[PDB]
Formats: sequence, C-alpha cells, structure tokens
Amino acid sequence: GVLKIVKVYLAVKRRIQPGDKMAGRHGNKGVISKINPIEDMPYDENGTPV
Amino acid sequence: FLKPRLVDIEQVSSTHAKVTLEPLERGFGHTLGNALRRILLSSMPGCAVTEVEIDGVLHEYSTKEGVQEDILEILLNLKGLAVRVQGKDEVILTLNKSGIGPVTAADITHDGDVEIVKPQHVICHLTDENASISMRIKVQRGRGYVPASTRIHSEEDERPIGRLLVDACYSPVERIAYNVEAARVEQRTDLDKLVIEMETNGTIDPEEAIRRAATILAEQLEAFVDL
Amino acid sequence: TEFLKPRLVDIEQVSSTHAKVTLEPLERGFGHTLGNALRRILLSSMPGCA
Amino acid sequence: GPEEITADIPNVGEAALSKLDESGIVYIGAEVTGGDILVGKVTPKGETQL
Repeated sequence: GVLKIVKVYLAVKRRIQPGDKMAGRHGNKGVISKINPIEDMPYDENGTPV
Repeated sequence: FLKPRLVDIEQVSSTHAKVTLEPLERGFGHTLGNALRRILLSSMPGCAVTEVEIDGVLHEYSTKEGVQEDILEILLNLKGLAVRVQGKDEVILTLNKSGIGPVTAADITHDGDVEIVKPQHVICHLTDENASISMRIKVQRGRGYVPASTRIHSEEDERPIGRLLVDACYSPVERIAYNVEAARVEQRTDLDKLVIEMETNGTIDPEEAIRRAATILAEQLEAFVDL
Repeated sequence: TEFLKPRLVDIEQVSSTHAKVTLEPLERGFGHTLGNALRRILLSSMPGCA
Repeated sequence: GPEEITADIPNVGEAALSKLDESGIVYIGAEVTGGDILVGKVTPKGETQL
C-alpha cells in the first residue's frame, strides 16, 4: 500500500529551562526552578559567583 | 556631603585592572561598590560574533573536510573571539587560510576599526596540505546575552541557508569584586576608599567601563528624582 | 545600546506618614540595584533633627 | 487513489512552499520551526460535497 516514504531528520538544540530534571550521583533530584542573573548570584570575597 | 572622585586605575594584565574611588563617606563604599557591580556585571556594551557564514557548510552539524573541528565546535570558538570596533555597529570580518597548522585569530582581515585583542586565539586546526576555509564572520555590537534562539523571530527571510547564527554572548565584564578599605585623607574624620577589581576580555577600558556603568545609575535615577 | 526608563508611578498614599510608590518597567535586576541602593541612603545617611 | 508527494499543496502561500524544493521536500540545512512543512503530501478525496 505504501508507494514511497520520506524520513526527515531534525537536529533540535535545547538548552535548559525551569522544569528540567537534574540530579547528582547521590540520589538528590531537583527541578531547576529559577534561572537567576549573574548579578544576583551569591558570591565570595573574590567576586566569583556560584 | 563630600562626593568621591576616582584615583589610580592600576592595569595589571590585559585582562583585569583595579580602579579606586578615593573620597567615599561612611558606608558609601558598599552602597556604591555593590550598586556598581550590578550595572557592571550586567549592562555594558560588548561585541561578540553573531552570524558566521562558512564556505561549503550548510548547517552547524556537518564536518568540513580537512579540519579536525566539527562546524558546531568552530562556531563555539568564534563566540570566544574578542574584538572591538569604533564607528560601525556591525562589521563583517573575512577569514581565509589554508595549509597544515592552526588558524588563529590573527588570520582574519584587518579593518580600520577591528582590533583583535587575542591574535593567538585558536579558531580551528587544518589537517591537510591543501584544505582551505573561507568564512564571513559578521560581528555586531550590543549589551547582555542574546541567544541564537530569540534571534530567529525577526528573520523575514534569512534564507542564506549557509548563514549560521550563534548565540550573542556580548559583554566585556567577567568577575567584579568590590572591597572598601578605610582611606585616611590628611584631615578628615573617617572616610573609606573603594577598590573595584574587575576582570575583562579587553574590549572596554577600565575608566570608560566604570563611567558608562555609573552613567546609567544616575540616568535611571532621573524619574526617581520626582513623581 | 539604548536603555530603559520607567513609566507609570501610581503612588498609593497610606495615611500621610508612609506610602507605597510603584515603578513599572525597569530592565533586568535593576529593581534591586535601584531599590537596594535607595534603601541604603534612606536608612542611614539622611538630613535629620533628632 | 494514490497520494502524491508533489510540492503543490492546496491553500498555502508562497511563503509556505518556499522552504520546499521542486519535488516537495525541504532542503538540507533549512532551519525549521513548528508548523513548517517538511514533506508536501496530498491525498485524493473526491466530490467534497460542500
């Protein structure tokens, strides 16, 4: 019944957004909640954000 | 209400420098230093490559015959090319090269306003005697982080199937730390200094940066100064 | 490199002593950069008779 | 009847058929988004009876 078939291959690049699952090797799950500016990130005396 | 003014701006590396603000009253070193880091880390003018059109390349997922870098990876290398312009808000830099060896950032086409602050920066390698790469690197200027994703809404036929967009990472500032040490002017009760130690890709002069940063502060306060 | 100024500023008076000013549209993270920088000069350094 | 892969699709603009080649299949390297036509396909249905 099939005369011909066309397979298109799409390469999507998804980055990261609230709702994605993240976990360490230790059984700690998480859902990235907010994506915060570098300005508002807790920093040490040297000025390097976290 | 003695107002501050700058003092020795000590360049250390082409990367970072320490600007200082001498006559600061009590606590104003923190009130500013923090307020200055905010506009410094975030809103500053910067120019990062955006659109890269390469030779025979249809999309970022291929491999150029003759270079050990995947196209996706060469685009990422372009995002880290630090440049500066003067009278153009976009200039198109032409890169051509061939022969076995590295293609650095010094192999591009010089323009009146083009200054490559890191000529050794590796764009990609070249693995075959005759293998040649031509690329149109369209560099524009802006503020903040403009991702490749939001760029394809205006579009209106960016048909050039060859033209690759990358994410605009535009910004000179990397890491800002501010430290207030007590400054003793020959006669005064107690004053503080402000050491703003910054770190940069070299596309902004320290004083200029610290000025346009501080410019916006008062420019936003404008409305604030009434109702 | 054109920046963004606020608009609308409904000032809701509460009594006569205090008030809630409101400032709509500021760019990213500027709510703190302004709000915190003014809080600082309001609580500490001000003209006063005590 | 048989369904055709032809690039002639009822009620779509030139803007719709742009990203397709003469044969009706999207070009390699063409960036696409949601709703964009990957393969033009048309199937016979006769006498719509409107």
